[PDB]
Amino acid sequence: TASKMKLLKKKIEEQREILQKTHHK
Amino acid sequence: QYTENLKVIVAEKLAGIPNFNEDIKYVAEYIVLLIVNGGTVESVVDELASLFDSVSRDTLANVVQTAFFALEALQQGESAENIVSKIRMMNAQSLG
Ligand SMILES: [Zn+2]
Ligand SMILES: [Zn+2]
Repeated sequence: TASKMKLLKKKIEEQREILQKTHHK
Repeated sequence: QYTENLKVIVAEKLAGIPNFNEDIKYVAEYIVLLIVNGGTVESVVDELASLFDSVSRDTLANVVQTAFFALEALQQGESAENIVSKIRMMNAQSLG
């Protein structure tokens, strides 16, 4: 399950970056 | 902003899924981010289904739809505490 959690963390970080990119505009 | 409240609401909903062995807080944050970034019930469900293969599509759709309905109730002025109380009631299936 360690692998799955790393994946979810990576996906959360991707969404945070998308949100930031939207705010900068 | 409703983001912090929605995360707490989604985590309560997730807590009611039997044998859902996952870090509820991170799944809740993921769902809320997908919604904030413009996701729809279907795109969010599809992303969750790929991540969590053991949970049925209808169960996942139920969680996501709850998130959208709760966001609307928050925008309509309902308190997060009241929303959480209704979710606890649905999870327990009891008036008590
Ligand atoms: Zn689909
Ligand atoms: Zn409305």
